Amino acid sequence: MIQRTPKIQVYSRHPAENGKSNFLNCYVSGFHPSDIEVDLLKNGERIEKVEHSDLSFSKDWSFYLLYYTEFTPTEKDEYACRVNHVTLSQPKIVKWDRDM
Amino acid sequence: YMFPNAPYL
Amino acid sequence: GSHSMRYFFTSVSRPGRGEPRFIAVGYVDDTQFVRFDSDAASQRMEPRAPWIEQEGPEYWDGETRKVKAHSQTHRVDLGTLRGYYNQSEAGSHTVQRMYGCDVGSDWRFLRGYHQYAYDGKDYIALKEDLRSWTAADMAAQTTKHKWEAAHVAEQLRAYLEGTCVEWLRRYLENGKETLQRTDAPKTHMTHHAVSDHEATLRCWALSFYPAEITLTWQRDGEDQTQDTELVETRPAGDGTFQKWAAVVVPSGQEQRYTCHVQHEGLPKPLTLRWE
Repeated sequence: MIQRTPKIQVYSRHPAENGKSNFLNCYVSGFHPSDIEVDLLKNGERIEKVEHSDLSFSKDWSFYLLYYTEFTPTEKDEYACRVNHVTLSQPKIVKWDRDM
Repeated sequence: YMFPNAPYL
Repeated sequence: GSHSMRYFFTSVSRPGRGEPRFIAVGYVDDTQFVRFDSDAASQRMEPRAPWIEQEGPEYWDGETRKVKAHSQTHRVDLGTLRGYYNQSEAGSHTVQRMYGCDVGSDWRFLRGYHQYAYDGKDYIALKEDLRSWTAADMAAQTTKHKWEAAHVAEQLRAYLEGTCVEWLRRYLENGKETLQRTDAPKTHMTHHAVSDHEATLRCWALSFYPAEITLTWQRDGEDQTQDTELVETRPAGDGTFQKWAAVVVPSGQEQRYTCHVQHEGLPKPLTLRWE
């Protein structure tokens, strides 16, 4: 059966400003089937309080989800999204770049 | 407001 | 402007892990307003936009009743398709269903849809005439014949041209503030040095609604489609959307490049330059 790989984007709800509350997003889309593991990471470790949107799909049947959590950016803290899916031979990690 | 049925495949 | 209402349904078998998962979501344009998740505790259709919270127990009970029925139908469907394709009980499989209606800027019925996929591929679809079916393979023709005998197209046509668009118009009026709004993109550019002889110029569009937007670069007015990195439009999480478009600009060439933004929220399309 059809297996499509997730596209992944990691980004903030508002433009990041150090010290100001925000949300960290990991948007996964374009994927099939729907079973997907998404973790947000703060300095390499799993953030526990992470929520997600309700599973939906695009005109081409491929799924999308938004994972998110509240965060306050700093100059030092590094954030990432770590994704596993049947299409990925190992978990894919995408670093948050405050300009992407 | 949903359609009343899902017709059986 | 023109509007839509769409419902999306996902049913996934989970062999040896109990019941199939069933997720239903409803949208007006790009705004989600309801959901149902079989795994969740309430077992109710639930609101996801603040305008539908006003609707009242009759509404909520009738949408709960219908979505529960669907969950059970799609349980049978998972077994039916397994039979149609001679598949083992071991594997997980996916049924998706989408339907809905579109109205034009006159708010009159424009188009209606009702279609299904099995394991990521087109299975069966109502054609644009709302009278006949497009069936992918041999299994889907069995479904097609069933639906022909049971006059499923006729029931759907009446819903999609009547009920569907009447409730769309009701939602658009009751949720006017959220659904008849446009948020124009807030725009800006960033400039980052790749190396000594080139730099990435990135054109951003933030906090826009609806999701539809065109974001393009030109060099001396020639479209740079081939040479632009363009990300998929992505949700911000607060009901607005974000998109960027970037080009690699050799030394001293920033003034050749223009970013062009078209969106329903802008009074006129934008032309942005780094200068």
